[PDB]
Amino acid sequence: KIFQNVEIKPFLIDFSNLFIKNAAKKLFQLEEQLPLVPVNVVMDFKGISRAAVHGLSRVLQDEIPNYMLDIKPGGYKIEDSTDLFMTEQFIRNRINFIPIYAKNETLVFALRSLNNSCEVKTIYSRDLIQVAGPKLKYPIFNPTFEIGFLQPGKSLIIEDIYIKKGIGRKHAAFNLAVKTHFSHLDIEQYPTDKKEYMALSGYKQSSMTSDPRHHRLGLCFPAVPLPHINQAVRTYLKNACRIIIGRIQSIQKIYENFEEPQPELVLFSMDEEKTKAIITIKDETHTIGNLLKTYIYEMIPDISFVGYQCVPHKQEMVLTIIHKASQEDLITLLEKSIQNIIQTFQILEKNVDELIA
Amino acid sequence: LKMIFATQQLALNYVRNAGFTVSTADMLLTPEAHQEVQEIINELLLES
Amino acid sequence: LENPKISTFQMNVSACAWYNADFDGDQMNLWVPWSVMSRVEAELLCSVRNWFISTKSSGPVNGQVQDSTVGSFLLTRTNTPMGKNVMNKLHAMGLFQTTQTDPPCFANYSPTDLLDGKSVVSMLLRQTPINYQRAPTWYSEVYAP
Amino acid sequence: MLIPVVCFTCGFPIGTYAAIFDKARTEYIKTKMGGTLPQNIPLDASLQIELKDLITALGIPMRVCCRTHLITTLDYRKYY
Amino acid sequence: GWYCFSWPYRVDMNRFFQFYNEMPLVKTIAHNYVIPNGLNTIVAYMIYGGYNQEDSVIVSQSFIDRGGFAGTFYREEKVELESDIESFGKPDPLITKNLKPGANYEKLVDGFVPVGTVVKKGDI
Amino acid sequence: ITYGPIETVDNEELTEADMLSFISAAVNSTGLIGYNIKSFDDLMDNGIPQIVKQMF
Amino acid sequence: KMSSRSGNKGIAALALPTSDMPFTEDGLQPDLIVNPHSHPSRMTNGQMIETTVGLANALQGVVTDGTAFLPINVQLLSERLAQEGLRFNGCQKMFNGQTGEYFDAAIFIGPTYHQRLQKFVLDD
Ligand SMILES: [Mg+2]
Ligand SMILES: [Zn+2]
Repeated sequence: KIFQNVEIKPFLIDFSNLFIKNAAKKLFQLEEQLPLVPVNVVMDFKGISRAAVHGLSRVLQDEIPNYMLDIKPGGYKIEDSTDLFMTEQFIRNRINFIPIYAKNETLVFALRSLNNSCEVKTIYSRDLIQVAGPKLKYPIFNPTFEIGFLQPGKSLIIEDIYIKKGIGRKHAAFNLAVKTHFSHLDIEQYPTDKKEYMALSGYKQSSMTSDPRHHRLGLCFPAVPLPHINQAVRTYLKNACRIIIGRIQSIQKIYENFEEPQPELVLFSMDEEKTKAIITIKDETHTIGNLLKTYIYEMIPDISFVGYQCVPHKQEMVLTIIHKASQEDLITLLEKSIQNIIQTFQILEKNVDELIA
Repeated sequence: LKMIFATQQLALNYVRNAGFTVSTADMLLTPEAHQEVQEIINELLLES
Repeated sequence: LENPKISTFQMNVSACAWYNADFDGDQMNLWVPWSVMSRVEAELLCSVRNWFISTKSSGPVNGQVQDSTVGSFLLTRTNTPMGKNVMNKLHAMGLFQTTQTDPPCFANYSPTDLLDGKSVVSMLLRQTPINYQRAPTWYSEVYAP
Repeated sequence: MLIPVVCFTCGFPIGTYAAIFDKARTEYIKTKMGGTLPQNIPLDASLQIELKDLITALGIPMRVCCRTHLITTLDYRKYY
Repeated sequence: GWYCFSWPYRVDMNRFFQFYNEMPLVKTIAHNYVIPNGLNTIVAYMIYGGYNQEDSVIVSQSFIDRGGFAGTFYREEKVELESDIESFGKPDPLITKNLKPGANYEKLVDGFVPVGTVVKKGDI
Repeated sequence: ITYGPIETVDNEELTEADMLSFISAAVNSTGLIGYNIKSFDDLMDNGIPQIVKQMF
Repeated sequence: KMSSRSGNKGIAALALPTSDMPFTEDGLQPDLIVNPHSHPSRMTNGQMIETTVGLANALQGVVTDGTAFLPINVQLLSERLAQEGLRFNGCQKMFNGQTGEYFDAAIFIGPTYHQRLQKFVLDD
């Protein structure tokens, strides 16, 4: 059981506060909770490296496929968008960042707003109407967002609001989880309130010598349906594990073809006894590089050199291995390490199934 | 020039594990050490 | 730079001493020789390794500034607030995974072996061995009492 | 021109509570002053009222960034 | 910042309108009389890989994507006519001399490009 | 005018934040741009007619 | 080009993804990372006091006044931080976003008001 003891806690509105209650009631006729809530998830992992836990956290932050609302070109109707302050750039940036929980990309929405009054009118997300796809049984976003405001006599019409897919590493509107906690449970700590220790981190070991294997990770997910918190959280965790397995398998499929010449793998024989391998993967990140280095180092404690590089201006990951074996034996060890990674994350997903009810 | 680059990467990769910051509390005298500065200053204004 | 969102001329911070430049909004010119004759003499005559020693003063121009000055001190410092200034084999190997040189050999080292910062620096200065003996800027008669 | 949809720094959706927060803050500050002319209320005096527990009641966490951006963002509807 | 509150009614040259502005957490008396233009950024004072050396900063890409310090920039034009000599209209290459080489005349309708179309380098 | 004796004024609870109200009063009376419009009003009220009639 | 209100201006040199930025034990991460070597010679000490004061302002929920020549006490302002649950120096435990490893030193991180200067790289 690699990870145990999950704790799930939705962020809820306190209607016992009178001012919040009155504002909610008179603005949205809201007396209950919202359809979608943020959920805080705190997980404890044991017997695992921080390469794996931190790679999981990084993937859940901004390397997992996610969905957002976008506007198709020509959907912003310039003809009947009489309002001059609500420009397309502003409204599009507002709409891209509404958190949604959507289960198909066939849905399409529209915004058709008129200000037939003498005051400034505020547009809310409840004013988006679904114009395509199957009818929603449950909402996919909250109705309380402010999208814009119209001067008297003005209008805003936007058609063709669809659901787009991506990862938060490319555009941050596809980010998923926000960090709320991270710590190691097998390193002791100082009391850092004392002015003797307040310049130090607090841990009693240096990070240049410590090797923790017991962690606590906390992440918050921004918009989850109220009656399906456990299901949504479970699905997110499983997808993170699967993403990591897929990328590791992409590297595995390169390793096995070390006989055929490949632009992604280079093998040298530096001496009569030492072999050097260089793996260059385009558009890979610190997640896979760190995982590969850690597991190669665990498999070969007596290696000459292992290291990786992700230079920001190169958009690639380069892994270098130098070992005192022949090419075939080195490839055997590398495949063993990659299998260890895959096995660890499969165990993680099975544990997710067992823990979250 | 190749050595300046190499020793610069060693130094930078060390600090990405060690940290280096500066705070407002780094420039703050202790309450008793503040009174010692005032005594030194009064001696100057006494000799002046 | 193949990222299409970048419009700047980028350089190493230790090259700014040649041009007396910094990064608060300075602009520099750049032209690429296209002729064979102008390309030969750019590489053999006008490379920046020819201006490492000053013509004006006859001393060196380049070196560390600001992060490698204080990061070289922290690396070769004997004691840290945590005890001795040591790292394990994984972190000693990690200091070299960016230097763009040939990596050293750590095969006579176990995962729990500890390496001092002066040990790691020597793995780099062995390629170009020199002799040096002075006192650092750190030791000052002003601070000694 | 409005309170952002998400926190600029972390991405927490502070904008789902922005309207409630703005109205509730108006009511709370009026309660703390006790019925005074909007111009006779100094700008400085109303900004010294603590909104810690109001934001806590909205369900927004104790993050520095989220409360900063929820509290300090200027509203274009109040300047034009 | 909000350089003027009547920007959509103006045709200015090299003016920038920034969408989001904040009151400083530590304000001064000058903010009783002018509109603040800026943001309350979270700043870490540290060394991170050597990319902020000598008056440089490292920015969060997410902060940029979310509209931190984002806005719209404007450029104007003013082309005049001569009495009965010149006129506005889509040129005809056969009866007009000295058409600018490589210039895209297909964007023009009724002499001007319509509102809402992206113009490129080389377009008329 | 006779002013009351200076030995009976209560200012011991005047703080340096109380003194910023004097600056507030000064700016409110003056306006940030005060002279530029007063000068033009005088030019349109007393300067142009006198300079046209009694100078040429 | 950005700048703070103490005249400390700099160029954006690198932009990092969310998973690549440093974060504290509670998940706070910066928008900007400025070099500490920009401080000691310029002596822009009011920018560091603003980070100290505004850090407690954000948790309190208030906006305060920091006008020049008002009485200040950096000792008493640093004790306000401790009363709010923070450290005396306003420094926290931080982790490297790329490796997940913690620094052996608390990092000074907090809110500082910044401005975008109208000097655009696309124009020059
Ligand atoms: Mg300069
Ligand atoms: Zn936030």
